[PDB]
Amino acid sequence: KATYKERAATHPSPVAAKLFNIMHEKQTNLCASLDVRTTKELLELVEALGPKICLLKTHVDILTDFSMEGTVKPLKALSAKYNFLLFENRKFADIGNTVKLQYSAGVYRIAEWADITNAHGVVGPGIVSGLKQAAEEVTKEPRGLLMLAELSCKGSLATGEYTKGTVDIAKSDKDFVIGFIAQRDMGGRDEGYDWLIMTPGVGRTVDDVVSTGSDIIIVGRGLFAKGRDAKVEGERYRKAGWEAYLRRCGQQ
Amino acid sequence: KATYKERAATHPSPVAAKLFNIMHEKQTNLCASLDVRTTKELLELVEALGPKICLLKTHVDILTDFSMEGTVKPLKALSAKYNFLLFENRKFADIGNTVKLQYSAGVYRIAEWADITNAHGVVGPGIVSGLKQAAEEVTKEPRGLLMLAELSCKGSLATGEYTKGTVDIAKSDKDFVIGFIAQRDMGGRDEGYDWLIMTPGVGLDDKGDALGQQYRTVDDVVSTGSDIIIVGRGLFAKGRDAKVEGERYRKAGWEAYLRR
Ligand SMILES: O=c1cnn([C@@H]2O[C@H](COP(=O)(O)O)[C@@H](O)[C@H]2O)c(=O)[nH]1
Ligand SMILES: O=c1cnn([C@@H]2O[C@H](COP(=O)(O)O)[C@@H](O)[C@H]2O)c(=O)[nH]1
Repeated sequence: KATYKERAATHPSPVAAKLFNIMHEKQTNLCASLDVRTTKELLELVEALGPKICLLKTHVDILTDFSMEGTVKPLKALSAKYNFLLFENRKFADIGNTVKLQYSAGVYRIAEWADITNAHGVVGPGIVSGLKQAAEEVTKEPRGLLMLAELSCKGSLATGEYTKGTVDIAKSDKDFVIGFIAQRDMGGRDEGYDWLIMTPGVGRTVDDVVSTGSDIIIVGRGLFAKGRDAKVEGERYRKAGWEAYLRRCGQQ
Repeated sequence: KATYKERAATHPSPVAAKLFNIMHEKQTNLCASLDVRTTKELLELVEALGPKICLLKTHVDILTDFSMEGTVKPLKALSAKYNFLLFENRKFADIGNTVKLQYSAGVYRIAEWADITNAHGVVGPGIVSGLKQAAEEVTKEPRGLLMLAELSCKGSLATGEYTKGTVDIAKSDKDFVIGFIAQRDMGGRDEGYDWLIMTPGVGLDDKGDALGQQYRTVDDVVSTGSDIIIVGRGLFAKGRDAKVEGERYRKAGWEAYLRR
């Protein structure tokens, strides 16, 4: 693949280009996935990890005290201060006005602040066109979507065929669908697609996933649980992921 | 398949047994799927459709004025008065505490009032065990789950292999997973399973109605294996009389069932 810097200069999606630039500038391909109960704990961890991440994956549905004023406002401020994007967990899986409103409205109003979101492909391309239309009506700010091509939960049904079908759906909109949550490269280069591959469950080792084609490593509890120091772990994983990236052979 | 009455007598799920009995007693296998924007319109439609349905499928996420006091309270009252169950649309698709709270909390607190809910099987059996645990913690009332085995939306990935995988996940809990949202019979009888097959997208081939003719007919789906017909806008859109349409579809669905 091309370097993050190169991909930022050519990508059709403004959000993807913005993310690739952050990665190049901050020398990080680390995404911190934080699943905590309170806004206080969330903001604490984000403050500590901000300098070392390119992306923050939030889990607003498990927060007990989510609010636009108390959660989103300070989170957006941290995003701006430390320069990283916001990716909300909510795994959309519907179409039409139902999915548009689950994304744009409700108490969470995800589309108003989440730079990136993800969707299950099982419901068909309607989830892509629906979320795209909702994003456009909500804000002029760049928005992008990741398809959940390969899941890692036990007994998941994201088989080869399902993944192939998901990749095909992604090809319907290279402007809005910026990549996948997956465990391996999804190809596409020969066809003019440049997909971001974000891989969770990293601790498989960083070297393993980055070598197989992962562009971003999504690390969760390994960064803050069990009395760990998030600032220290943020640097550990950032260094590991960046060095693995530098060792990978780029397109010459 | 055996009759609805017979199936109710031997079903392991209290919710499915309750539903099958409602179907037999009211002579209906009709589920009204309402996707209106206001609670006022919803309550009006439910009142009109109550006597003719066995199940009401709500779409709370599109309501512009949802409230536990103004929406759920009256809905439960109608459910008790007219004897039908509540099925909320929310297509759950995650696991662990995330899916548990999406089902139990938030402003909607779905588990507190929805007799039946549905889940995508793609995430694995964890969605079944998680929703089940949440249901037990939230209320003493019995709860049931439907797996989204076959989707009708354009370009969906509910292929034969995906459907088989979803059916296998349902087999993991016969007490909680009562059936599927599907377009055909899912079998299981030889294995000791009695799944409710609920099928959306049904029409009556009305004269001059190209829109409704895009859908399979009631006779087609029921004679093929569907147990419940999920009818949408054909019940109330275009200035239609919901009570009249409710009876039309109930009649068609029941007659097709008896023919079966
Ligand atoms: O301590 C943990 C537990 N889970 N995960 C991983 O996170 C993903 C699930 O995250 P999600 O709830 O955001 O989908 C899976 O890949 C799982 O291995 C972690 O990173 N850390
Ligand atoms: O007027 C309509 C529009 N859609 N549907 C059908 O309803 C389902 C969508 O329902 P859901 O939003 O509750 O999933 C699909 O099968 C679709 O063909 C109807 O029954 N009538």
